[PDB]
Amino acid sequence: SGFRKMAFPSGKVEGCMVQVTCGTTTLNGLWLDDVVYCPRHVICTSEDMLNPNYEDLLIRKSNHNFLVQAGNVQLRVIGHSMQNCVLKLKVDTANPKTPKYKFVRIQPGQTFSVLACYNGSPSGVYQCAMRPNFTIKGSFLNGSCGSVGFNIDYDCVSFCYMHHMELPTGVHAGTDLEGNFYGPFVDRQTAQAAGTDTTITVNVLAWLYAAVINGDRWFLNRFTTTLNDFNLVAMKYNYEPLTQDHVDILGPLSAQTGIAVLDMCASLKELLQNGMNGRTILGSALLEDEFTPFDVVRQCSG
Amino acid sequence: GFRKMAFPSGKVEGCMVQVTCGTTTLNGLWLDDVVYCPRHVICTSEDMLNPNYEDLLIRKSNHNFLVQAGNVQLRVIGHSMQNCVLKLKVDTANPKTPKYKFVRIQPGQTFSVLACYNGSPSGVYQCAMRPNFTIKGSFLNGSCGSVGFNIDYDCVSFCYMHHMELPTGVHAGTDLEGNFYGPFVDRQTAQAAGTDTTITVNVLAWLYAAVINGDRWFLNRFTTTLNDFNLVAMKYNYEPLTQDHVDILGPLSAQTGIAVLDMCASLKELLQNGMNGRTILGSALLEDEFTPFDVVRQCSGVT
Ligand SMILES: *[C@@H](O)[C@H](C[C@@H]1CCNC1=O)NC(=O)[C@H](CC(C)C)NC(=O)OC[C@@H]1CCC(=O)N1C[C@H]1C[C@@H]2C=C[C@H]1C2
Repeated sequence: SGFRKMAFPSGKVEGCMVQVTCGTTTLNGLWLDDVVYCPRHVICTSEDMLNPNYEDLLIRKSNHNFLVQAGNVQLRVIGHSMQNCVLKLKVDTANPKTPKYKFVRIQPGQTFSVLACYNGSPSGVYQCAMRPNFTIKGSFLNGSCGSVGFNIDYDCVSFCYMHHMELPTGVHAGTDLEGNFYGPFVDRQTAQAAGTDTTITVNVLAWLYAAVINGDRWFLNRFTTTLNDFNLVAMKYNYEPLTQDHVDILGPLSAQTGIAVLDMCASLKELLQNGMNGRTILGSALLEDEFTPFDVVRQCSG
Repeated sequence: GFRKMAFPSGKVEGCMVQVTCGTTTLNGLWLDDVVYCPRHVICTSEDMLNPNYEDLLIRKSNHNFLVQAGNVQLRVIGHSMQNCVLKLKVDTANPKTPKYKFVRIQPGQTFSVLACYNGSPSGVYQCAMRPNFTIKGSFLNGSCGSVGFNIDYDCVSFCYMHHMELPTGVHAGTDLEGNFYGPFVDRQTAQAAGTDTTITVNVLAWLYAAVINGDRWFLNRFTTTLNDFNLVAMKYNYEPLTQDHVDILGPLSAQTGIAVLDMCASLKELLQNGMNGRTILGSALLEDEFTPFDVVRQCSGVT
């Protein structure tokens, strides 16, 4: 208790959502400056989807085959190209609502806000974490493809995810805005499975730091560990190994609490090896792994 | 498959402004030519324990209120007070004003909160009005005047404006007519709420959402009467389930083929036996901040 999944305000992204239709297939696109970005599978029929030859499908398309609309207002397409698994449609109008933006490729464990959209119209916004197996636990229905994930820093929207597909287990897979899938997945209506997932250690550590900030610190011990020794133990409990970048992003919380990252790792190691022994942290017997260090600082300090 | 989802916040973002009086800054809501904000913006340290708001406000002038929309100051040309909300008339209409209404929500209903600081939106999340008229929010210093809302088609229904945090860490505020939800008062005192209870109809809605997403370990072959369920519910500090609630749950019952009173028998077993390590939709606790409409709207893709 005290913490909750908080999305970024979605208005700057709402002002970029359009719909893209090829034939009877409509999905969402992202309109930035004079380009619309969308999943390339908009060009597929039902039949093309098992083993689509995207290069051949696209060669048969022309600009005038793409219906791009902001609401019910058509946006004329003046060029088209494919970049990995995304289609880029050049349009004749620069989006007047284009925010300051960048395209970023996030790492597992990072969280982002999803603006779920259908027919170019936003339905809802929620926070997702990229799992270590490169899937997200979204809420996506038919027509949701092309919905995007993003973070906002100062005036700037960092787009990090575009939605493409649902796996058999009900989790979701997609690309960055350069069209490169997160994980090993491909945009084909074939049998694909996510890898066995693991716990996001860096975020559990952030959660333990949050607990300390809130005065809940019974699990702190007098010991430390090396990063390698911790990582070898963590893997035995299906926790992800830490990277150097993870150590770095815990820096601010380590400084705020005075607890060295490797000392907190030793405390987590003891929790893994001994369990909670009927105790709670921040009111729960379960350790949370979907709040990043940035999320904690956002909710603890503003 | 099922997530706590807020409404897209853009229509509300376009209405948020900063309001300053003295050394106090908070947020206001700019609709047409009026800015709505919490009246405690006019209080100082010497006033806040027992503020005679009518007396404090008559001593202020229009120019004591600094309203800023981004990098632009809005000239206040009049002011009035309605319960705990101040209404600052400005000389400029907001062209981003959405179609809107002001509503007062009932306990157990949900809404989205756009948390703002210094007139700038910072985050969006879904909340419920608790049975004890608090909200379990995430609000820091400077968040007052942040609003809660629902969206239907093109129309924003504003239902909450933020005023205060209680010692337990929950939150209290008003509707957009300035009337508090609950027994709280806009004075600088530690205030306790009445005993909270769990929103039973919402727990049932969420158990249906779990079944929809293929989670069904908690179902059983038994049933209960409505009254016998309610006796147990009350014992566990759960709200009573009314026949209207049963009716409201019909579409979810029809979808999953599980009678409402059969789901009540499952919930009764969970209350008496616990979850014993298991989780439902990733949660170790029974979740009560999804309404039946929220579950349906998210299983139907409404925009
Ligand atoms: C907005 O102006 C602000 C929002 C608060 C700030 C912290 N988190 C929020 O959501 N509202 C206030 O500061 C109000 C103003 C009152 C209504 C004139 N007061 C408020 O929220 O007070 C909260 C603090 C912290 C918890 C608590 O019990 N309490 C009350 C004060 C009064 C007594 C002295 C200090 C504590 C106890």
